[PDB]
Amino acid sequence: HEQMFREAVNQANKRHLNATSVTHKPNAIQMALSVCEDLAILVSHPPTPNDHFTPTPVSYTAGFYRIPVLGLTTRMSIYSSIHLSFLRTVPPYSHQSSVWFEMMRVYSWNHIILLVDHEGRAAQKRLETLLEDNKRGPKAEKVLQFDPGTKNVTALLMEAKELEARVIILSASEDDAATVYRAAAMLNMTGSGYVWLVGEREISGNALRYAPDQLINGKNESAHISDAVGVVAQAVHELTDPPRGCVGNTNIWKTGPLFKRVLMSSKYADGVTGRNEDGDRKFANYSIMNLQNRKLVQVGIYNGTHVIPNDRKIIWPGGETEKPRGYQMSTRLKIVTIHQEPFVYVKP
Amino acid sequence: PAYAAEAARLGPAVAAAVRSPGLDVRPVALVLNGSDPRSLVLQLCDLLGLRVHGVVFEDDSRPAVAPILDFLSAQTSLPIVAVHGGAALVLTPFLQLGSSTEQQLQVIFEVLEEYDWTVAVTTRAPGHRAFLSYIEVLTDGSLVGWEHRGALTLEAVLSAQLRSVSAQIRLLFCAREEAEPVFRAAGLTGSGYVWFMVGPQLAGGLFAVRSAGWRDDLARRVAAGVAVVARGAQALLRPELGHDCRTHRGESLHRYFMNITWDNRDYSFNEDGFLVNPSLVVISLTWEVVGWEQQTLRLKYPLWSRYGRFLTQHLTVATLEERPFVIVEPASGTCI
Ligand SMILES: *[C@@H]1O[C@H](CO)[C@@H](O)[C@H](O)[C@H]1NC(C)=O
Repeated sequence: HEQMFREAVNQANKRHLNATSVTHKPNAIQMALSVCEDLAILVSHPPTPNDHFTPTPVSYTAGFYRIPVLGLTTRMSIYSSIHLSFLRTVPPYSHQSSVWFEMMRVYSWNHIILLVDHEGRAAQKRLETLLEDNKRGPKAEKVLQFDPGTKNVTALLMEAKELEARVIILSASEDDAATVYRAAAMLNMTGSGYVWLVGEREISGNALRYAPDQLINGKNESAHISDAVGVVAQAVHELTDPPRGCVGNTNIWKTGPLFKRVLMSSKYADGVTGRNEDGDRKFANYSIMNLQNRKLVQVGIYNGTHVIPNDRKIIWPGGETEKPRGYQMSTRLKIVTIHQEPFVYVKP
Repeated sequence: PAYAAEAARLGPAVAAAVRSPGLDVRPVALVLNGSDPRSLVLQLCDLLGLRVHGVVFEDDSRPAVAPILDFLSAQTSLPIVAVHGGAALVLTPFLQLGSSTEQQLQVIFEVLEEYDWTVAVTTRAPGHRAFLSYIEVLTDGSLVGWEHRGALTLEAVLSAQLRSVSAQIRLLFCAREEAEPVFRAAGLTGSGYVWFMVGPQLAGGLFAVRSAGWRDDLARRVAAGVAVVARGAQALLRPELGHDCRTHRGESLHRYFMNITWDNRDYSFNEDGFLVNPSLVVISLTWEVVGWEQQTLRLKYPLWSRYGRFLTQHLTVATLEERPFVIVEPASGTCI
């Protein structure tokens, strides 16, 4: 995958002392050693990572050279540092679940549990922080913190079912999502009063999750390369230049954070995918789906704070498929007891 | 060091025989730095047959090398360490060096407890979340907590901010480059304020916390490294991914090495590479041994005054145990 990069470098000079290039090495050790001697981070291309953390080492080396490259084939970026304020446009999993509660805050429910590994911890803490009449989901009852890959996790579904409501939320690896979905049929056949919400990839990798209910440029990376490189274009410093010497230069380019700061400050100056904080983008819009039949119709105008549903609004649960009422009350109750003559007389 | 390694080749190697329950081998940890980090890992893996019992060598003045070490370990399942003199915190998917930010925070709060002070500071926020949250959680006590305001880093704005708090004793942590603005700025550097910074670590360049071996030289560092290696080997007795650089991805950490104490020091770490029940001391520069181990209390200079009055509010007050008006009864634990 290099034609896209070649076009990008061709289009690099659109608005206006070289244009960078890279060679996509599958593994990382040779890519790591070639990162600097090959040539802030003009090229930040993860070619096609078939692994998870493989895009990390070259970015770490660039940070060691003070070059906050922008991650492209990244969806769950556990960087928020171990790296050095690496740039990033595509929002991570951090707020990918946040949008839910606001939607849930106005769409259908008030108190729906949510489910979990570090990415899960970050997501849950961000969600509970986002929520600062009142309401609360798992914070009302509980949130799981489990180990990925734990098959036959039945007590989890069992304890989930016995709570007041059936509305649930989760975000985990593909295998974990599949296992929880399969258990859903077990442990009281979760549904007909339950909900689901996960990252678009989780639905995509969800071979067997029917009742469960996405992206802007993920898996395509087509129309956003241009605006990405354009955003770099204005990075040119006005006031040293970005040094290109790897061997014999053990110090650090003091310019690096100096202009990384303004790179962070830089905003707008683009269109489409273009238009924050540290290595992240504060704006994005996403859709949803209901998983009707075997089709995951990615229908939704969630678009952050502004939601515009349509087109068969929803058939949420696999058992009911009708309008989801939401919160469910309880009938059975457990009651305390203390021994005392006024109103507590106990005999064999 | 350079030729010092040759000396370290003999003594520390001999130190292995000090505690060598049938150690297979521990020849040398050759530096061969060549003054370059780019290919340092290259030759590290090149030298990395017959696996390696483990060699540690790393020392760079002023610690952003850990991620490269982590990647090297992953790419070769290497559990070896490199340095002890320089260290820093990192949470990545081996890495074992003396450092504990939370230990520093708890130690300074302990010192405050027995030194009777009320800390509303903030410096440039490099990883501010960790230290700030640690302070906030430790605020949920019963004695301290009056000073909780926060601050921010970058000159006039900084002067106004630092003058908006005062509150006598204050302490903040940040990088040295950002630290200097403290002396640069409202110039309220009154003697009635002692400051402690954990973030920067390193050393002066007052009172602050440092590692037990901070005063000690590289000899104790190599001794600790070889002791850790021996403990790991003993645990293994109950493969570094072939040490190939040219399974799809190894996955393990601290499989055998759990914890041990040597040289009267608990040379142990958590699964998160955290210094478990470590030993650290405190500095005193106009340094001095001011500061702690075994989860216990250590403090010299048992002072009862505070060098205070930097503002005539504490007045010498005394009397006799009359009884009708002066009650003196035994307190362990705390007073009523
Ligand atoms: C970058 O420089 C090299 C040699 O310095 C040159 O061959 C190459 O064409 C330059 N890049 C572009 C896009 O012109």
